Amino acid sequence: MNLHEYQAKEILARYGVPVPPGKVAYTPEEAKRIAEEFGKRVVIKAQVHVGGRGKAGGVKLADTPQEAYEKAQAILGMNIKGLTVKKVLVAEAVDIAKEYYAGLILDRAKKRVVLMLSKEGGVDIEEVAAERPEAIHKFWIDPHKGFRPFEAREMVKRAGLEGNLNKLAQVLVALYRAYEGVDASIAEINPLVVTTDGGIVAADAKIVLDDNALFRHPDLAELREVEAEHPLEVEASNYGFAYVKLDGNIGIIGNGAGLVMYTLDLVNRVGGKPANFLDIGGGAKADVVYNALKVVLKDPDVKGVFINIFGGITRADEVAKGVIRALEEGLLTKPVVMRVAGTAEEEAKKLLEGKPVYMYPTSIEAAKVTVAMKGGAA
Amino acid sequence: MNLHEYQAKEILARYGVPVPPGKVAYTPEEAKRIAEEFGKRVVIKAQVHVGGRGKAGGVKLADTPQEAYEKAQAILGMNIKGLTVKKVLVAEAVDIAKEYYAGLILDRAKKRVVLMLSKEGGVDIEEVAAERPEAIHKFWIDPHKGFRPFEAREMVKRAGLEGNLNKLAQVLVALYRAYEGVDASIAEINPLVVTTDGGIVAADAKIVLDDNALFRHPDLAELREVEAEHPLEVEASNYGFAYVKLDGNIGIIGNGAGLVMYTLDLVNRVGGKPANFLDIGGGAKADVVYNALKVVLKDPDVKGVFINIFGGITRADEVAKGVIRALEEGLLTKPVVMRVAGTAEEEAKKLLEGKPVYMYPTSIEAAKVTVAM
Amino acid sequence: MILVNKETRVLVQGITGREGQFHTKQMLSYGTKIVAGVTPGKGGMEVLGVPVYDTVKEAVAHHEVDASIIFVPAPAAADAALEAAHAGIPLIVLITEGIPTLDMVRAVEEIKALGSRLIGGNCPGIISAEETKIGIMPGHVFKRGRVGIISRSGTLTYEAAAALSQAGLGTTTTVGIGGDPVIGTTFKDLLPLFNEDPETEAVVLIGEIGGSDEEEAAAWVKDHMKKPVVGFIGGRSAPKGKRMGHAGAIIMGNVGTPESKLRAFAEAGIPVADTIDEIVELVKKALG
Amino acid sequence: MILVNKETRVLVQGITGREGQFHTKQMLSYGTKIVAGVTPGKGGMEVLGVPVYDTVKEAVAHHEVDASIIFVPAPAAADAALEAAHAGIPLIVLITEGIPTLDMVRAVEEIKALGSRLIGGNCPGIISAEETKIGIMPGHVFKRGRVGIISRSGTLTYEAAAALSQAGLGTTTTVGIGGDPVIGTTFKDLLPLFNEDPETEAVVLIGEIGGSDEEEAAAWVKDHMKKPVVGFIGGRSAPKGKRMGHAGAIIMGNVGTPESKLRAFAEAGIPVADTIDEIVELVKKALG
Ligand SMILES: Nc1nc2c(ncn2[C@@H]2O[C@H](COP(=O)(O)OP(=O)(O)O)[C@@H](O)[C@H]2O)c(=O)[nH]1
Ligand SMILES: Nc1nc2c(ncn2[C@@H]2O[C@H](COP(=O)(O)OP(=O)(O)O)[C@@H](O)[C@H]2O)c(=O)[nH]1
Ligand SMILES: [Mn+2]
Ligand SMILES: [Mn+2]
Repeated sequence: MNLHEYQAKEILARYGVPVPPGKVAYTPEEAKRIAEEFGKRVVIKAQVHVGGRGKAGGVKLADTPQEAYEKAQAILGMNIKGLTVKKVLVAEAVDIAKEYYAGLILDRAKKRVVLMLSKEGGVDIEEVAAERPEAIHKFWIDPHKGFRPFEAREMVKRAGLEGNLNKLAQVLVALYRAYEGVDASIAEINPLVVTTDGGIVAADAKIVLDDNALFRHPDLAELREVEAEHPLEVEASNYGFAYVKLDGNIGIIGNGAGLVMYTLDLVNRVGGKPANFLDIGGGAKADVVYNALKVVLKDPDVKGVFINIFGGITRADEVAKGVIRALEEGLLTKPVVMRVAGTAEEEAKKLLEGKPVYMYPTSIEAAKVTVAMKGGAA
Repeated sequence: MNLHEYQAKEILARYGVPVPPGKVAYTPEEAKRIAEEFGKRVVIKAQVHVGGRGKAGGVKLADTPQEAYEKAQAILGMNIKGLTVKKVLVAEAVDIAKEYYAGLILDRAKKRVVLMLSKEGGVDIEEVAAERPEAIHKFWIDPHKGFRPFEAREMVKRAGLEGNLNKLAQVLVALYRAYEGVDASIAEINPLVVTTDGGIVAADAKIVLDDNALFRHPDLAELREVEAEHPLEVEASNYGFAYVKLDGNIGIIGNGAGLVMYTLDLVNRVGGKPANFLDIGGGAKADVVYNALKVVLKDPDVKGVFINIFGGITRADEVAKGVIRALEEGLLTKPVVMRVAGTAEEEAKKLLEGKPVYMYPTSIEAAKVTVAM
Repeated sequence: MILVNKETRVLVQGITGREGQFHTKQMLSYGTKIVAGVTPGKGGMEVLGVPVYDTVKEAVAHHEVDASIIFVPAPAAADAALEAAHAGIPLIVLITEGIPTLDMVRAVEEIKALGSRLIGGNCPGIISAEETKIGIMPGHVFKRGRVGIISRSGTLTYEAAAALSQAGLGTTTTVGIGGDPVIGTTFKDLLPLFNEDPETEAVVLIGEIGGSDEEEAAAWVKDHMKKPVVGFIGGRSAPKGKRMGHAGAIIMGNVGTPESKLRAFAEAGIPVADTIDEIVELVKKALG
Repeated sequence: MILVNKETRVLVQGITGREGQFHTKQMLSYGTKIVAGVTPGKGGMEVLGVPVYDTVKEAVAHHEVDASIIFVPAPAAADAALEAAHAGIPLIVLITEGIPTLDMVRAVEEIKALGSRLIGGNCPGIISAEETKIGIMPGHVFKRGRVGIISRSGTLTYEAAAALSQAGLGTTTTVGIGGDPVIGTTFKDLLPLFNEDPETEAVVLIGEIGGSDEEEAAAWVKDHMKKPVVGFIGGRSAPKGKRMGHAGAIIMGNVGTPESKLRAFAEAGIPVADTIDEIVELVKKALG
C-alpha cells in the first residue's frame, strides 16, 4: 500500500523525525489560507503515488499567499506520468545547504532490513546504485536488537555526511523505529536535508506499507481504498483475489499467482496485451469464478476474457457453471476463452454448447484465440 | 517511583490488559456520582502506596450510590499502616471465579526479567514463596526478543491456570510490553481474575517505575513530586542528593551511599536511631554541605546532625565553611557532630572554635556523641 | 526422496480450522501419518480421529513427531512456527499466506538457529510421491518417478508434475518453498539434498521474478551439481515495482528481474523451458 | 595486579564533558596512558593534548587501545558501552550513574557475548596501585602493597584503602564494580583473577544490601580460594523496600538481606569486619 508524502511525514513526525510544517489543500483557496497562516515562503507539492514529481512540474515554490493560490491552481488537476493530482501539500520551504539520501528496504538475499545512506541526495537513488554503487553505504539491521544510535553514528561517518552527527544519527534511528512501527516495506527520506542554519529536516518522505500487516494498523488499513492504484484492487480483495491493473484489453483470470504470470507471459508472447492480473486463489468453484468474472468485467478496457485454470481435483464443470450463471444474468457481454484442466472436462464442454464460451485443451491455443479476436460487447 | 493502582491500571489498559472501568474520587459526593454513572455494584479502593489495603479495611464493596457515598466516607482519610488515604478508586465490581498471580521483576542473579506465575492469587505471593515455593512458576525473558505468545501459553499450562488459554496468554504478553514500555522495575497483576462469565480481567495492579528512566517518560516524570514517600526526597533530588526518610531523630549527611549506610549502621549499633539517609554524592564542597544541611533540617524529627565525610583530596574546611554559612544564616538551630577526613583538618578545627559544631577524628566516636542528644 | 517419506509422523497445527480440517482429511486419505493435532483452546477435542492438544509440547509428550504442518491464521502463524521449533520438531511446513514480512524476518532467524528446517510460509508444502503428502497439493498429479521439483508457486507446480507424470518421467519429492519474500528454505538449501538422492535423476527449478534465490541456486548448480537441472521463470513479461499476487513476486528496480535470472541460468548451463511441455522435453533430453 | 597496569592504553569516551575532562586530567597526572578520546560531534578536536574522534572505531584505527572509560551521560551511556564492545575493546569501564536498568539488562547481555569485560555502571573504576588509574578514585590513598579490593561503593572503598595503606599492608588492584542492580562484573567474576595473582595475598570484599552477589562470591571462595578473604557489609541496619542511594542497595522482601550475607560469609569461613579498622585487623591476622 502506497502512502502520500504527507501521510509518510505524519508517521515520521510521530516517531521524532523533524519535518517541515505542512497541510494538505484540495483547492487554491485552501492553499492560500494555509500560506497566510504560515506567513512565509511555502512549497506546493502534488500528492500522487509516483516519484519525479519535481521534474514533472508538481513541486513549485511560492513566496506569497497569492502565488500559493496560483501554483496550487496550476498543479491541482495536472497530470504527472499517468496520475491526476487531486490534492497538494502546502509546506514551509526550507533553505537547503545539503541534500542526503537515507532509505530502508528489505534485502532479500540477507533476509534483513538494510539501511542505505548516501551523500548524493535529491537524486533518483536507482540511478546512483547503477552508475556508482560505491556512493551508497549499507548497514544490515539486526531483526531483534534493532538499529542503535552508535550504529547510526558509524553510518553517518562512513557516508561522510556533514552536519550535526548526533542529530543525523537520531533521524536514522527514528526512521527505523517508524519502519518497524508501521510495518513498512519501504521508508526513505530523500532528500534528508541540512538547512543553512545547520538544522536537520526530512524535506521529502516516502513510505510503502506491508499489506500483510494492515490488520494490525487499523489507522492505516482505513486508507486502503483511497490509496489503491485501481478501484478493482479493493473489490477483488473482498473475495480474497489479487488484482493488478495492466494496460491492455484481454482480461485474465487464473487460479494461482504462478499460473497467472505464466498466462500473462503466454498472451504477451503471441502478440496479445493483457488488461490485468487476477489470481482467484487455490480453489476454483462456481461462486469464485462468477465473482472473478464480475470484477474483471467492470473494467472498460476489457475486450474479452481468458480464463486459465488448473483444477486437478476440482471439477471443470464448476468453472463452466460459474461462467454460465454470469452469462445468464446479462453480466457477460464479451467473449470468454477458457482452458480448464481437471475432472469431467467433457461434461463441462456439453454445458457450454450454444454459449459464447469456448474451451480448448491447451493454454497456448486459448491464448492465441483471444489475441486475434476483436472483442467488444456481442 | 510508586504508582497508584489507578495509574498502574491506566498503563496496563493502554497496552491492552483488560481492566474494570473505574474513576478516582476525592470526595464521597464524587464517589456517589461515579456509582450513579456506572449503575451497578462498585468497589471503593483506597489509593495509597502500600499493600494489604484489603485486610486493613481500605477496600469495600458498595451495591448502591448511597452505599458508595458511605463507603468512600469511611475510607477517605483513614489510616492504612502509616499512610493517609487522600483518594479512592471507584470501580465496577467483577464477579470472581478464579484468582491468579502474575508478576514481573528483575532477577539479579540471572540479569534478566522474570515472569512469576501462580494459581494462588489474591494472597501474599511471598507467603506462597515459603508455604510452597513450588507453587510459583518462573520464565526468564530474553532481553532482546521479549516475551512471545507461545512462551506465555506454555507458562499458563505450566502453572495450571484454568480459563481461556489464549486470552490468559495475551494478558501476560501485554503485561510485559507495558513493563518495558514504561521502564517498570515491577509490574504485577494480583489478582489476575477469571470472572464467572469466563472473562479475564486485572482486578488489581501494581507498578513501580525505574527512576533512572523517568527522563524518557515525561508524562510519568510529572508524578514524581506527588508520588514521593516524603517531600524531602524531591528537594534533595534538586541538588543531586538521594534522601530516604527513616524513623528516628539523628540527622545524617554523608558523601557516598556506601559510607552513609555504614554511618547508619554505626549509629544504630551504639543505641542511636537515624532520622534519614542522605548521600550528597561523590564531592563535598561548601555549597553542597550547606544545601544538605538545608534539606535535613526541614525535618521536624531531627534533634541533631551527624555529618560523616571522607574527602581525601577535598579539603576539610570546605565542610566547615558550609556548616558555618548555615549557622550564621540562622538555619542551623540543632547541634552538629562531624567526622571530616581530608586535608587541613586542623585549620578546619580552628574554624569551628566556640561554635556549636564539634569535630572528632573517628566515626564511631562522633556516632556515640550524637546518641546523647 | 528427500526430507519425508511414508514413515514421517506428522503433527497438524490449526487442525480444527476450516483449512486444517479439510487438508487433514485429504492427507489421511493419501496415507500421510497424521498422529496428532494442536489448537490452543481445543485441547482434549478430536478431529477425524486425531487427538488435539493445546500446545505442541503436550502433543509431542504423547506422540513421536517428525514434522509439523501449520494452518494457523496469518496473525498467529509465525508464533506457531516458533512454538514448533522450540518443541524440537525438525521439519516445519508453514502453509499460511499473509504473514507480515517482519514476523518472518524475526522467526526465520530464530527457527534456523534452533536447528529446525522451515518450509514456507505461503507455500503448498512438500510431497514425496506415493510415500507421504504434507501439504495442500493434489496427490493424483504426482506419479512416483525420477524428477525432483522445487517451486515458488503452487498450481503451476501441479501442472508441471502432471506433465512429467503423463510423460512417464514421474517425480520424487516436490517442495513448494513459498511465494513470500522471506522464506525458511530456498532452492540452494534443497539442491544439495536432491544432489545426494540417487532416486532423483533430474531437478526442475520453477522460479519467478523477485529477489535472487534463482541466481544463487544457479551459481551453486554450476559448481556442485552432479545431475541435470532444468529451470523455468514465471513473470518474464511482468512490470516493475508491482506485486504479482505473491508477496515476493515483485521487481525492485535492479533486483529480481527476469533477465537476470535467465542470464544466470544460461551461465550455469541450466536450460530454461518457456512452457510446461518444454520442461518435460528438456528433462527427457538431459536423461539420455 | 589484575586486568590493568602501566602498559594499559586508555581511551576516554565523553572526554569533552566536564567530568570526562576533569578526570582525564587527573588520570594524566597519575601516569595513566590516555591515548585517545571520543565524543560524537567533537571529532578533530583536542582535550588536554589528547586527540578526539567522533567514534570509537576511528579512535582505534589511529591508536592501539586496551581499555575504555566512559563518562557519557546516562541516557547515552549504555549505547556508548555497546559501541566500545563492538569496536573490539577488551575492557570497558562504565562510570556513569543513573542508567536505566533495562538499558543495562540488554547491554550487559550483548557486551558479554562479544567477549568484552564490562565494569560498571555507576562505579568509580579500577586502579592498580602505582601502575595505572582508570577511574575517578583519589590516587593517593592507594599505596602499592599486598591486598586486592572489590567494592560495590566508592568513598567507603577509598577509606578502606587509606587504612590498609597506613597500616603498611597496601593494595594491589582495587575494582569498584558499581552501585547498580545489573552490572557487568561481579565479585565472583574477579575472585579467580585475584586468586591467580601472586602479588595479591589477601582480598577484601566490600559489599552491601541487595541481590546475592556476596552470597555467590562466598560460596565460590569456600570451594576455590587459596588465600585469605575478608568481608564487609554496608547497610546492616537498613530498612526493607527502600533504595539506599545506590540503585542496587535495596532489600526486596527475602532477597538481599544483610543477615543472609553475614550467614553466607560465616559458612564460607570469611571473617566479617564491622568497621574500617577491623578490615585492617582481620587482614593482618590472616597474613601472619
Ligand atoms: N529549496 C527547496 N527545495 C525543495 C523543497 N522541497 C523540495 N525541494 C526540491 O524539490 C525536489 C523534488 O521534490 P520532492 O519533494 O523530493 O518530490 P519528488 O519530485 O517526488 O522527488 C528535491 O530535489 C528538492 O531539492 C523546499 O522546501 N525548498
Ligand atoms: N468480587 C470482587 N472482589 C474484589 C474486586 N476488587 C478487589 N476484590 C477483592 O479484594 C481484595 C483486595 O483488593 P486488592 O485490590 O487486591 O487490594 P490489596 O489488598 O492491596 O492487594 C482482592 O484480593 C480481591 O479478592 C472486585 O471488583 N470484585
Ligand atoms: Mn524526493
Ligand atoms: Mn492485590
